[PDB]
Amino acid sequence: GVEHYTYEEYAKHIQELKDYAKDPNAVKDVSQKDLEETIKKMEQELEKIKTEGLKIMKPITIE
Amino acid sequence: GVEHYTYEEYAKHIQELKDYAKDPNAVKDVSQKDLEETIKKMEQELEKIKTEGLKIMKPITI
Repeated sequence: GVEHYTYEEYAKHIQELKDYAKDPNAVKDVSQKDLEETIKKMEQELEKIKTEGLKIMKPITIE
Repeated sequence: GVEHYTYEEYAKHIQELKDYAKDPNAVKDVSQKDLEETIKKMEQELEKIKTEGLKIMKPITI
């Protein structure tokens, strides 16, 4: 199986990204509007995990 | 911070995962078959970086 997020894990990931976007010293390779748009898209995907069983591939770490 | 992978960076990340899968005595909560299936899905996403401009966000850090 492809490693994928749980609703709880993805909700936490989204909150970490929301908190980071508000850090005055946040480093981003996209505009503030693009990041807010991406967070909106992730919130729609989060609800699809609950309502459609959407499998959002989870990153794998090597350590 | 918020950064997206380049094709080269993601290709390197996939190779580092392939190298990891070769020492089964790994320290992760992923089975060998789930790791192989996950790497297959990542190879499809790698091609989308080149053919569709897919933006894959890197883990958020420092």
